[PDB]
Amino acid sequence: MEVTAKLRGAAISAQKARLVADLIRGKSVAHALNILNFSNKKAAVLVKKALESAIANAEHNNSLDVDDLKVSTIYVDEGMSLKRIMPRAKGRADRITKRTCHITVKVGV
Amino acid sequence: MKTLSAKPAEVQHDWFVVDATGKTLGRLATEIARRLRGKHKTSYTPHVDTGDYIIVINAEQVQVTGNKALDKKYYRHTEFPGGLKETNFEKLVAHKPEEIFERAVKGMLPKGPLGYAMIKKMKVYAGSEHPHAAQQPQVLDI
Amino acid sequence: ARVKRGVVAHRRHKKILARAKGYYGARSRVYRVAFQAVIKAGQYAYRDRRQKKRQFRALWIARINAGARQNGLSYSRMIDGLKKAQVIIDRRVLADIAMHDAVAFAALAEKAKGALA
Amino acid sequence: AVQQNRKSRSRRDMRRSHDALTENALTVDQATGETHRRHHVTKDGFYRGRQLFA
Amino acid sequence: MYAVIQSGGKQHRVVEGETLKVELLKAESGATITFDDVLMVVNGDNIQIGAPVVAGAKVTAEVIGHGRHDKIRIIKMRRRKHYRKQQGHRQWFTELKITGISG
RNA sequence: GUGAGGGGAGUGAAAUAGAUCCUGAAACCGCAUGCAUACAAGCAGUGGGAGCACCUUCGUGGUGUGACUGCGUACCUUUUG
RNA sequence: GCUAAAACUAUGUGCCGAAGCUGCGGAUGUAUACUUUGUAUACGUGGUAGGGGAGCGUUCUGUAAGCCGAUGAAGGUGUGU
RNA sequence: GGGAAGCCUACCUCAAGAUAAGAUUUCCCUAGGACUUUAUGUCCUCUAAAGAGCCGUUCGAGACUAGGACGUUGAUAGGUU
Ligand SMILES: NCCC[C@H](N)CC(=O)NCCC[C@H](N)CC(=O)NCCC[C@H](N)CC(=O)N[C@@H]1[C@H](O)[C@@H](OC(N)=O)[C@@H](CO)O[C@H]1NC1=N[C@@H]2C(=O)NC[C@@H](O)[C@H]2N1
Repeated sequence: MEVTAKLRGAAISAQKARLVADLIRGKSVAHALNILNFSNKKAAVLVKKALESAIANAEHNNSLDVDDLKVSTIYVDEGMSLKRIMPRAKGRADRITKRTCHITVKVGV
Repeated sequence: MKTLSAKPAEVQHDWFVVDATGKTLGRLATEIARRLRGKHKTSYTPHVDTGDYIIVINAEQVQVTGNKALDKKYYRHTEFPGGLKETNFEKLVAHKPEEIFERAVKGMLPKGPLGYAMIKKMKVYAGSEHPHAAQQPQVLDI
Repeated sequence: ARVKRGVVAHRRHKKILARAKGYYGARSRVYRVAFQAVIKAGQYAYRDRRQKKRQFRALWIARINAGARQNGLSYSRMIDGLKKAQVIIDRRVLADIAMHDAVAFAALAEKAKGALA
Repeated sequence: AVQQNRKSRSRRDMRRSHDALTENALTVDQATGETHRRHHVTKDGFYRGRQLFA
Repeated sequence: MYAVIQSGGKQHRVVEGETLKVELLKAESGATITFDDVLMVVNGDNIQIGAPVVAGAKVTAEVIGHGRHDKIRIIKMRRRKHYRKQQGHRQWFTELKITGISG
């Protein structure tokens, strides 16, 4: 029985967030929290928010113990993109894609 | 599916020892290649190694006919510009006799992973002794 | 009477992609590449249904040659001897017996060389 | 200069096979008991006994 | 004990109780077929090789039924020449169970 | 973070009908399991074929994978080609 | 790799070798005779530009105030045939 | 037998991914149960060696790396004299 939290619409690319997700996949929650607390990556903040939300859900909605939990499942999906126009030299224009992502964290005994 | 292929786990490799004293190089190499590939067994299968182990002794006593001892050339290329190296049979048989047999049999075996595996079953020695007494090779007069 | 193409076109593309299962990369995902890959597979199969008979006959001949040389004959001489002895067993059965029954193959070779003599 | 053929997803992932992150060196501070970065002052201002902020 | 029989333009090496598929025959399902043109009979050390055939030998089999093999696609295509045609095929067979072999 | 977002609760026939919300395909991008893969050269398949995993009417069976091997230089157009 | 050849000349006996020919099974076109037949026999069935013949599926109108459908239509996604 | 600035050696550097993966010296690890898939077998408990790395002070070594030295039993860097 895994407990899920989802953070949707995080303003960061999935490719960047997956690097942080792979770092904590499969570890105990205390170890993962230490790693996220001392990381310098921007995606670490978002992943830590999702993990803490999942732990709180497991504690309050399902009455599980903190000490036995681990990151049993985590993956990052691509969200909706924002489209913008960047003017280049000599009257040429390029299209800019501002990417977002969805983070799913599951904790299980 | 009435015609059966040989199974690698059921193949039996037998050990034979051949003396090269006075034999013609190519006419010995054809028989060695045949027995390494397993063409002499009724369970022969093109994609399975069914051959035997061959130990060649007295490798530097092998002979070539005509004037090939001085005229037959062995080439290699270091891939640097102008890097073509050349030698002949007379020098090579005195220096590295096993390389002559390796070339002669490699040219007659199939070119691929199975051929690479097949040629690993040939052991060539210059002297009259070999270190494989534990495998009890049988004398094979080919 | 306006006709929309979507349902039938989707069905045709899906059938092609289903036949292209297991291929590498775009060959199992992209319709154009997959369609080129299926036709070529059919062409190869048509050619190889003919090649298979030759390959299996070659295998039978090689095994018969090995058995005959174990019994003291060459393949060509053993075939000639069987022909003169009137035996009409084919190469598939001859190779099967050579592989699985050495005594029977020895008897066949003896018959062949007796007819040759 | 630009590619003549689009690169496959397999080759792209093969190039990315060196992109994984690593952990920092963390350690329990014996003076205070909290996890801290090794050789660094803790977030509360402690380092090997001395305390920085009264 | 095994025997060599002719069926459908091809040859088979059979033992008692064997089930095998041959070219389509006109016999009704459940009937018995008798091969009286046996080419070879081997029973242990007893080996009989027919001159064309082994005189006196018989092989009896029972017809189990008839069926069709798996479908084959035939594809022909001449590149750059605007030509292409296809067809399917399923080959009929008759299934036999060997019940008796007598030298 | 009195944010965004989510987990419960509740409404509803239905919430994976939850607000750019009927259905929800493809390109494209993740996670999980099974097998293969770090001594071997090319349109990537095709005809053979060992082993392994799951299932099984226990098999001359089904599903997935595919060591090793014969053959094999995309499609369209325009052209004498 | 090959030298009383695995080279050249002459002779002989075997064998390999194609989608050619034969064997077994199946489809289809034309004609003769069976004086409906759907039947046997004989001869055919590589194809660009082209010519001829026969069909599959899609949307709409009548048949249809019929027939199927919340005990689940269309559409989507698998499996079997 | 003699016979050239030419060939193989000889001189310098690299070199066992030489998958044929070579050699020598020295060092380290000597615990219990259950079960069946009876085997370098699968799960529990116990154990964590010789060494290697992370980190830090750095370099006549350096794009990042890699490589060299040192980490209180200390002169590795800065300062001080
Ligand atoms: N278990 C999980 C539990 C988690 C926890 N609980 C947390 C949680 O739960 N958080 C909830 C967050 C949800 C979300 N953030 C909140 C949100 O979105 N509020 C939206 C608030 C304002 C909203 N935009 C206004 C709106 O709807 N205007 C539309 C709009 O003008 C137009 O519509 C379209 N399409 O053009 C029009 C056409 O009809 O209709 C109007 N509307 C109508 N309504 C009427 C109707 O029904 N009949 C009659 C007529 O009056 C109808 N018109």
